[PDB]
Amino acid sequence: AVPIQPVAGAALAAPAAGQINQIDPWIFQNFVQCPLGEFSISPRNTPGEILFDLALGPGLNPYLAHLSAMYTGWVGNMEVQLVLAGNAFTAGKVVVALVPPYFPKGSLTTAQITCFPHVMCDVRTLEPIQLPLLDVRRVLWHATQDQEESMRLVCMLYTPLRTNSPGDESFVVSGRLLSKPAADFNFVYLTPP
Amino acid sequence: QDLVPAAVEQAVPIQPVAGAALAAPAAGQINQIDPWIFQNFVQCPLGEFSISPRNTPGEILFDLALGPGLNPYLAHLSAMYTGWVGNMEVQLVLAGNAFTAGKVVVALVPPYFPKGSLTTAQITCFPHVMCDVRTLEPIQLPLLDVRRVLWHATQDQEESMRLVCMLYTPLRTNSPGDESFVVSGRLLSKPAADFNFVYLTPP
Amino acid sequence: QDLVPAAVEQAVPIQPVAGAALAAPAAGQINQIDPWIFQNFVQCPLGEFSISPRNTPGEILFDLALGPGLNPYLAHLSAMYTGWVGNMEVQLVLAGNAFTAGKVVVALVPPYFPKGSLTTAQITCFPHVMCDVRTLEPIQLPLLDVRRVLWHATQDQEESMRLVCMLYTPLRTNSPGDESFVVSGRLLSKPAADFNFVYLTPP
Amino acid sequence: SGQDLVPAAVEQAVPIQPVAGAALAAPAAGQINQIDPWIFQNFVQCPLGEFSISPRNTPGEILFDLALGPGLNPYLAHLSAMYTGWVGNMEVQLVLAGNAFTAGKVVVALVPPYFPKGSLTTAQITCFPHVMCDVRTLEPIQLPLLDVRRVLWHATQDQEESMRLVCMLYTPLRTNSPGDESFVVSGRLLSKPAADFNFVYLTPP
Repeated sequence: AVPIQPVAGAALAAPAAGQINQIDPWIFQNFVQCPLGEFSISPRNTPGEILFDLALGPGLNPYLAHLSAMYTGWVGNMEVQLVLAGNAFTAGKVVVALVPPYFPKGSLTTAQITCFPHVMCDVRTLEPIQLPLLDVRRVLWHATQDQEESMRLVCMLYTPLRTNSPGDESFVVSGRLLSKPAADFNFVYLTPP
Repeated sequence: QDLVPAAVEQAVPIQPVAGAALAAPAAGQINQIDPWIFQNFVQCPLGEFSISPRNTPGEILFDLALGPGLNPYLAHLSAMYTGWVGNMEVQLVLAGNAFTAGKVVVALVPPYFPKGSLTTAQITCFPHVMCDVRTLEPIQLPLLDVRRVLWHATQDQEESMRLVCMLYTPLRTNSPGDESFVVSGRLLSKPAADFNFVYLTPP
Repeated sequence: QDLVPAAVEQAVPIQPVAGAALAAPAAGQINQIDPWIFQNFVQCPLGEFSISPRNTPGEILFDLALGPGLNPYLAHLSAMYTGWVGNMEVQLVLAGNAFTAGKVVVALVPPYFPKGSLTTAQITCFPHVMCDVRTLEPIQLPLLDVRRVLWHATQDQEESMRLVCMLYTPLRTNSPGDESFVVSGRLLSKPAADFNFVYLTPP
Repeated sequence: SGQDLVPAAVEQAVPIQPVAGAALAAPAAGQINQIDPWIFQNFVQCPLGEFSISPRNTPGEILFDLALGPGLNPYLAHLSAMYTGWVGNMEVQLVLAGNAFTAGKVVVALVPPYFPKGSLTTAQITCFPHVMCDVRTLEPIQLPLLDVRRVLWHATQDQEESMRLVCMLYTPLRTNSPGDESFVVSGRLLSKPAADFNFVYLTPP
């Protein structure tokens, strides 16, 4: 339950696009790993470390990035899930925020990361955490051969890791980020690659 | 038999512009503002200018831009939200004596208009208001939200409805007159009922 | 197609404030006053001021306070009663010629506002009225009874709705002009229909 | 995800009856003022909502003390620059998610106005409506902070006597770990306005 309205996908681009092209239905059935969507927490990290930050688009997917070479545009939401590898004796919390597609850049403290629509997940949670990546925008559709500003997913260390370690290693907790297109991801126009 | 009457004197006609109706299926949120900010004309952050008797007709006295920056209340709220879309309502006061003769014109220049140099002949071809310098009651105008995008980001480089004010006729006084007689002018503004921010962020 | 009109010129909007409706279950009595005191604007005990051509913009010309002390009739009645609660209605006249150019602003400053120093930029952010110095017909304002307590005691140290008047633009005359040309101003006031005293005591 | 913790931080009864918020201050204010409705949705961290509990702390150590007002919210502290007045209750979470080896208990009290500030011994903090909570509770302990008062509203001039919220360390923090390490629990504090929070009068920021 994150406080955001649903945002229209292909329902807004359709009157203006010339085609609206579907994706293989076997692509929505798999979670693939996002580039740079990996991190690790060591008990040496102080709260406030940006563990990752990555933007919405077709570059979050090995298949979508390859298919965007034929098409002119794209609209749609994505669907990301987060896996963490930690046992039952760890302690520490991570906040995942949904940064609007502006609000450019700076140092984000923990007092500020909780002011976005966010999910505050612990570190000893078993099941992968699901959340959406919404396509907030000011234009009707985006262009595949032009990287413009889109909504970003940001990860922050909210409460620091408190665990043990025999003598080695420092027992880092690893974290990975997987994604797949939501129901209303679409391309726009068939062009030659 | 149909009648003469001369008095019309105001009321630029407008066609209503869609506010968050266009933006809703695309913005993540659409945030209302306090309903009493719509009730008061308060002075812009940059709402000061003066007309000296030595200005030639055609010189642009001031030029604002439709945004959340023409209102002290909206400029304080805009720190939290990442966007805005809506209309404004502007009101200008001119403090002139009963011996200063002149007229200014206030026009609504669209976005994407070639940002060149406007003459006195072209200024009167936009939706405008003519107001002399002697008048006592403030005049006011609507500032609509003509735009090609759904909503605006709070980064003032983007083009929007500008508000230009030129000197239509030269400011001459029949008396000998000291040249240190500038005519003061102030700008005030409040959001029309179709204004709202977009997305909650930290300030 | 929707219309331009420029003329609004007055009428600060108000939300009605509860008079003795809040106070009744706590005051021992609630005393009406003569119904004809509501009919006449009469001059305050401290309703005199003047604007000299040598004052800079921002200087506070006068500052009254919502109470039974802005009315000669109420100030005579207040000797018998120990309290009051209600709204007022103020009317200011400015005796200016047709050659003096300037504008004053009249704002309604709430209680518990930090009693510092108000600029010309912050004065226009309270519910206000702009009035030039040449105008002939008197302007009037409502003075509401914003308060944290149920009723007020007739001991003027307590904070209530103040009424500030600043010089928005500097008073300049196009003619050479004698500096002994102060512009006179008077204040008048009468209780709005929601005023009444509280408890009968000896005068 | 081990469940040998104490997730028993369910809604407890605090001996206090509901309190009027903006309903009383409506006919004495001067205008209609409502605040954004998305502010009421998410819990965000207070401007002073971080603390820590070290095992070198003795029972009686005040972890935090804060008065009810707009200073408990980054969104409300920014809006409170334009207004002179506020009424209403607020809701606070308490994120004490210590390790599976710690031990200890804090007690959050609800101190009324006009109580003498300062010492507030540990024998006299259970005399108030209190919540006694462990340091291992997973789910964030929610609890209301109400606007008990004797005026119609509070000015945004912090000198008003408002209801406080004291967090004593009732018992000392200990660790049962097999060797050399005593974990320090880092507590956070989130808050959001209740359904009856409202500001009073518009003034320049």
